[PDB]
Amino acid sequence: MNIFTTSILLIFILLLSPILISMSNLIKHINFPLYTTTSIKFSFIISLLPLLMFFHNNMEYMITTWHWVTMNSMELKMSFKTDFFSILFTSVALFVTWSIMQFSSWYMHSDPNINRFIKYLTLFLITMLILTSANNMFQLFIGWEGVGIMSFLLIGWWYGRTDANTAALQAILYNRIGDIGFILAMVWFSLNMNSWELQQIMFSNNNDNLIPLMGLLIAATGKSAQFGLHPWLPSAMEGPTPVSALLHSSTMVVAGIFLLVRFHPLTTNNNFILTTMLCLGALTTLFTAICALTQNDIKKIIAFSTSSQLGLMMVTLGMNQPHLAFLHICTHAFFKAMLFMCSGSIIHSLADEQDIRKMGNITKIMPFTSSCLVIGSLALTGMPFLTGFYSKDLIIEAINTCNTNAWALLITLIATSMTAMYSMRIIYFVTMTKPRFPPLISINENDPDLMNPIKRLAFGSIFAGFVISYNIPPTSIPVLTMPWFLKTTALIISVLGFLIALELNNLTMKLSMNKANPYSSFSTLLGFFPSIIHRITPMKSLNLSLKTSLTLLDLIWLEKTIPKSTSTLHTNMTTLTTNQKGLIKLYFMSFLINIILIIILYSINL
Amino acid sequence: SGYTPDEKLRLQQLRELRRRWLKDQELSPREPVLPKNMVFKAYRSSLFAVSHVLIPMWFVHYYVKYHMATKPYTIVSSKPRIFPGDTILETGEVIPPMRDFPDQHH
Amino acid sequence: AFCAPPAYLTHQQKVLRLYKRALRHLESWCIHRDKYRYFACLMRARFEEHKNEKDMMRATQLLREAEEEFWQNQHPQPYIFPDSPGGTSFERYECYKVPEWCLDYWHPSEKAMYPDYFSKREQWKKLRMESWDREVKQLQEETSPDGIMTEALPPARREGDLPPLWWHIVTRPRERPT
Amino acid sequence: SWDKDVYPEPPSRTPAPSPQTSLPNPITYLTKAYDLVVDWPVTLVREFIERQHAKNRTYYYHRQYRRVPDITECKEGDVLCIYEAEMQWRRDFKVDQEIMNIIQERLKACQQREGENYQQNCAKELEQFTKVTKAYQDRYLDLGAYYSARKCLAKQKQRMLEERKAARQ
Amino acid sequence: MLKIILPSLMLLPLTWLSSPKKTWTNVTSYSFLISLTSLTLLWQTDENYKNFSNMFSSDPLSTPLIILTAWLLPLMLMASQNHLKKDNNVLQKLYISMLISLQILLIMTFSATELIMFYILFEATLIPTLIIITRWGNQTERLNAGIYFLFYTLIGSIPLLIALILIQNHVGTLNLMILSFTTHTLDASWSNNLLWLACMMAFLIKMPLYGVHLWLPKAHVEAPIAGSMILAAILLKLGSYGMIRISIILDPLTKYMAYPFILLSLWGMIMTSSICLRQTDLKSLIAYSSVSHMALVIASIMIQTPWSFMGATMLMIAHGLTSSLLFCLANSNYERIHSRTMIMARGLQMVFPLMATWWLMASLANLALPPSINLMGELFITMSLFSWSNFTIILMGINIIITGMYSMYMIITTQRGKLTNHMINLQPSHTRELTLMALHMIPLILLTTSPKLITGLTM
Ligand SMILES: CCCCCCCCCCCCCCCCCC(=O)OC[C@H](COP(=O)([O-])OCC[N+](C)(C)C)OC(=O)CCCCCCCCCCCCCCCCC
Ligand SMILES: CCCCCCCCCCCCCCCCCC(=O)OC[C@H](COP(=O)(O)OCCN)OC(=O)CCCCCCCCCCCCCCCCC
Ligand SMILES: CCCCCCCCCCCCCCCCCC(=O)OC[C@H](COP(=O)(O)OCCN)OC(=O)CCCCCCCCCCCCCCCCC
Repeated sequence: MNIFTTSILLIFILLLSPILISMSNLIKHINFPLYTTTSIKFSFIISLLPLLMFFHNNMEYMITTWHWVTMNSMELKMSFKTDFFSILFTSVALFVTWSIMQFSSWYMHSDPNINRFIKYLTLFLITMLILTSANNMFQLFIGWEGVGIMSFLLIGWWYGRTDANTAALQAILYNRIGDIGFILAMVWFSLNMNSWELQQIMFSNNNDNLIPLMGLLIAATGKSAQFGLHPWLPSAMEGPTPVSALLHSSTMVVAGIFLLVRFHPLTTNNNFILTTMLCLGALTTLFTAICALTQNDIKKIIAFSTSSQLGLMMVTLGMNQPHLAFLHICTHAFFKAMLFMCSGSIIHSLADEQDIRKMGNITKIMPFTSSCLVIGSLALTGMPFLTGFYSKDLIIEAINTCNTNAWALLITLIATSMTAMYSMRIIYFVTMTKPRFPPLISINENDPDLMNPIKRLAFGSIFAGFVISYNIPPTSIPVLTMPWFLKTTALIISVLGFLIALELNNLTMKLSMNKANPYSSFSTLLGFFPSIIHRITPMKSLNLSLKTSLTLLDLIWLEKTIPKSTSTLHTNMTTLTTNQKGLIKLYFMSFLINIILIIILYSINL
Repeated sequence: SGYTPDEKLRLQQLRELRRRWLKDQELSPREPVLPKNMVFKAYRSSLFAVSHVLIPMWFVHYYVKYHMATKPYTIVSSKPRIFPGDTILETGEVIPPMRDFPDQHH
Repeated sequence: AFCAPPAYLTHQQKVLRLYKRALRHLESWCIHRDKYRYFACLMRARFEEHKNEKDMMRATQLLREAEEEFWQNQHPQPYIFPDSPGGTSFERYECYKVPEWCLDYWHPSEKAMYPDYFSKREQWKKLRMESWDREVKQLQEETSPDGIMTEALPPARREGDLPPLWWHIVTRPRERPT
Repeated sequence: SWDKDVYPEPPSRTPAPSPQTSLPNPITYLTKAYDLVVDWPVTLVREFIERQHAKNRTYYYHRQYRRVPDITECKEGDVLCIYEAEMQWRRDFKVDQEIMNIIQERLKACQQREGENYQQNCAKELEQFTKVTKAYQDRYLDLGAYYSARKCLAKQKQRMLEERKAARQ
Repeated sequence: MLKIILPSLMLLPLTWLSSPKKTWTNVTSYSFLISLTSLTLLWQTDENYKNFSNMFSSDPLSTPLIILTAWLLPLMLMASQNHLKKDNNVLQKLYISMLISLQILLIMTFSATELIMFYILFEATLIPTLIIITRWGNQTERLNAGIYFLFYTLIGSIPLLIALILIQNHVGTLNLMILSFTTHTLDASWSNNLLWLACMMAFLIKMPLYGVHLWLPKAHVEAPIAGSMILAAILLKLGSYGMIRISIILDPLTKYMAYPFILLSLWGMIMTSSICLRQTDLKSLIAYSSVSHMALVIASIMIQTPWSFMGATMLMIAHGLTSSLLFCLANSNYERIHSRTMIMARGLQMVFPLMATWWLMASLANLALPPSINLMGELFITMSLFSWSNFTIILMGINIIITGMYSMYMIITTQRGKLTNHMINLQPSHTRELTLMALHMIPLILLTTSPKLITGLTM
């Protein structure tokens, strides 16, 4: 009981230690990125210890480490609900972040603020662990906005870039709408159950939770970039590649999905919530796969891959399968960490060049990165017995075998086929064909700081799904008695997508121009949602603000109503009352009128 | 068309001054004027493990055992799984076994 | 960047700009090098076919129709170089392009950390002191009495003289400052 | 320092280890190393601290207030006994707040202890919580920010009058 | 309370008898000691109220305001040290005397046990703010701004005086605890409705309520830094304290006379957040942010939930600290560039990294970052407002969204982006102003660490 809590809070202490070293004025004498990388790997080992303990005895833990404040009949206490989800995501996130910071030490070389970057990544990791392991909604909300703000800073890392600042601002906006949904849910639970404690939420499982479930759904939509609130993720690709990987690929984007997994006992009792979660997830994975089919920037392609897999998780949470969603969280975290790290190595070797139209012959010129990229693409598509086979295939069988929306099922299968097709597009236009990059060869991937995190993430993306899924305690009973076309559905549609995209890429190789069609224009131009919404909603908002609020109300009509009207009235009265001609004749006539008036009031008063 | 002679001469003079400025941006070899390794397993990682882990582990263990277990409901854990045929360590009673399992086709 | 835009773009300049934009969008569509070379040779053949026009009103109409076709058949995501506006590395290092006048505000200890570079810095400052009045006189002398003037600037017209307004051009921060 | 009379906890029932496999248990190995490296020096330091405490031991007492006359036997306008009854009421209000906190911690501890059986084995804790929140809603709800003994008495009198009117039929 | 009032009173002979090369040092150090002495009012080991005398008392609500004022006075001297360096010694000592008079009269105002004494000290505090804004303001609109501020506040405060004298004649003593104990219900007649409006509108002007908020932006813009601090951090909260003190004797008709002011506050914080989005002046933008935050305070105080009163208290203290910090950062930029334009200075993250860090933490406190007392105030106000009516969450959500937008718009257009390289008159940093930002931001961290001090009367 002591070693478990000591290990968890030691993970937290080892996370907070490089921040104190950063503010303790000894960075100029030590190697801060290497020190932080060693700190994260040690945090991963002391995180591996309760992973083994929970895999043995399945002990479920609550730790109240610090009583913050007692507020009549409501105690805000800093507490951790050490879950299965909390333990496994802690281990996976620490392993991934160790890989990302080693890759960051390689990639952010010749950068004046490499220590600033490393400290920002560490602070983001601390906030993400707070969000993941938090027991009460206030602490989870602390983690939520800490992650959001550090995402803002890391997107606007290159603060001299107007596009980076704009992308960070709109990421803040969509995360803020998610925060509004979270605040609605938090306030409803505070009013109806006197606490933000998940135990009292579990006791709240047996009533109508429609309003707080709607709030949590809005919060998860904002955080996980589902449809309506999606484009902040592909805009958030603007920042550096390790930020892209760690933030937008593995840890932050699955926070809303993680929140839904946390509130899954409430989710199971509301059928309307389950149906709208399923429909929203199917729509967003279909739309994001459609967008991913025709992008040219490799980071944008794998970002829309991230959003489509998040839509798959959101579908899985539309089903009563939260543990499958969390397994896909860990699986997806591994895949996108390795894929993004490979893409960043490609970009650095090709000198900050990002779109796939100026790449090629990568299999021959960068064999290690090519092999790891092929591993990531195959395992993301769902090659059997890799890490993705133990989550994605079970999701496909679950949606094929349980009662769902038919259109959601169909577009989920088509989205999986599109996942195969854009993975083929990545493989073809990067690792195949002839070179298209500028001639000067500056490729040097022989750095150990580059190779070793990709090796660790390759071992993850090969074996971690198998090891984890065989170590999961049995829950959410799958169905295995099912027809052969339903059983091999995911593999069949993945092979079909690979073949279709291969022949389409060969048709692009064929020497003929074709007139573009509105389907490809819709897919390449982001579905027109960013252009249309980001032009009409800010214009109406700021136009209403300036034209009505400030100008009309404050600078015109409240001034015309109270103060200038009072001043004008008193000015008119004082001019009218002291426009005196200065004649004693008129003054004495006025005095006579006053005398007559006072006699009249005396006569009427008596 | 091409360069007019005035702007051509201006760019040549400006570029020559740019060459001079960029050459003057160089650093002399004395600038800036500033005012037990063993093996990695035995000193690089061992000292880190015994310094930045062991003392924090001591402090956390002290705080956990002497400021959380002394309080009632700080560390609350679920009941462990109890199976038939198991022996309870704390109580000492053995759980009776299951029924006869009529289906053994697989 | 190093030359100021004129009052208007001529027809020949507009034709060249349309040709370059059309070939860039053609490479964005074609991707493969042999395919782009084939279709770019076709586009060059089209431009050479419409090259010899004398009426010039028919040429303006042809230019309008050609750029209308270009706007109909332009790539939704044309290829942009990373340093180009709208690219990925555009304005990435403006956060590192620190202007040179902060060395005037540097502490004497930080100045003593780099003695020779700072000594060259006051040599450059003294040269600027000596050249400013002469280049102001040159700018006042070479200004035309008419209201016509462009944004172009004169060069130095004699020995021992510097081009007018040379400081912000010569002492600009590097595009790779670190 | 805490007592099971006010923080009830069922006795733990852990099963004996029955390792079918022949592989060593890394949790047991790391736990034994963890005690031998960490727990022994920590308990040595705490024993030194505790014997220093025993060398310099001091005592403190829990303050108790006698019952002043309640606001019902208290004349209006006579602000002395108004004040005494009002601060007694505020003290009892704070005590009831902490009683609510105690019951809420009991409910949370029950839910975390039972885990998957919380819908059945936490019936007594949920019943106690429901009864105490019904009593709290009867005595302190909807008083406002300027809650007082007079407002609580008015609300109680209104509730009693409503109950008496409903008890006629 | 006398042990805090008397040495603050004796600060004035120290100011007028100190050497011209020692006046700032002596007054700043001794006012820091005044704040340290004023920290003793937090010794509340009992539910009983600290009634020091028949005239002065301390309260769980009055104590944080007194400590805040005593803390801002040395910070006020620090901010006023720079723009008076080219100024006469007699006028410097006069300005220090005006600030010390503010600090003294505000401690007596918050610690007064009598509402008529509270009113006397209310516009006794109004006078030196007028003098500071009118004499040491920079632009030509300072005279108009002083006229607007004074006459909004006095046309508010006259019916408050009539209502106070009527309450004194009706009850007998107007003592706060006697009123709180022998509070009598109102008959919900027209006379009682007009009396309620008379005793409410003064504090509603001082808040300021939406529609009558027009004196605040121009006074904050044309005011000096110490005037901006005293207004945005003490005087609005003084109107807050006035409503909290006066609302006890207004039952039951406040439950329906609260209706227009709640709507005005919610729609007005939305309106002023929109103005913050489309505002071209930094001081104006911070002023309208202050108007929105005090509109939240109005909504909480008028819905009269205990959770709402607590959220109003924590929002009082948190918004005072973060608004003073925001005005300090704006004034540092103003003393750098001699301009107040929002868009003119852009890339200050490059030249001033530590000041941009202070900018970032100030804006994060402004936009309610967890677990700060700012967000605790807004979240508990949100909870109480949703309890009052479930459809308030839409207006709260719009307000919070636009709040995040204007805070990040501040950060992006004042720190991020390319540097305006033509501003060669950018001195690196003063240790004085960096110390000013640190002394503004550290108490926010400490009150975040321990939020039980500023919970207020209800809990
Ligand atoms: C800043 C806001 C300015 C505008 C609003 C001003 C306040 C509006 C509400 C209060 C009424 C006016 C002030 C009266 C103060 C005393 C109230 C009181 O005691 O009420 C109970 C009393 C009644 O006392 P009573 O309770 O004893 O009633 C008798 C009851 N029996 C018989 C049963 C015992 O109400 C009044 O006497 C009110 C009469 C007011 C008449 C004069 C009003 C003049 C104009 C005022 C506003 C001027 C400034 C703004 C002009 C426009 C600017 C754009
Ligand atoms: C089957 C069911 C389907 C259901 C579908 C439901 C869809 C719901 C959609 C809800 C959200 C819609 C509004 C989103 C607005 C986003 C605005 C934004 O951030 O735009 C960014 C834009 C510039 O960015 P961009 O154009 O993308 O990139 C330029 C790169 N050079 O512009 C900017 O950066 C401008 C900077 C900000 C200006 C101020 C904005 C203030 C907005 C206040 C909004 C208040 C009301 C919010 C209501 C939310 C309701 C959910
Ligand atoms: C939503 C709520 C709605 C309800 C509440 C509404 C009321 C809110 C509070 C009222 C605020 C009023 C503000 C008045 C001052 C602003 C006007 C002003 O500044 O006017 C200046 C002007 C003189 O300007 P001057 O300096 O000469 O020249 C310009 C530059 N040299 O001045 C003039 O020309 C004349 C100024 C006269 C003095 C004005 C201040 C005193 C007003 C007394 C009002 C009495 C009302 C009752 C009268 C009896 C009944 C009819």
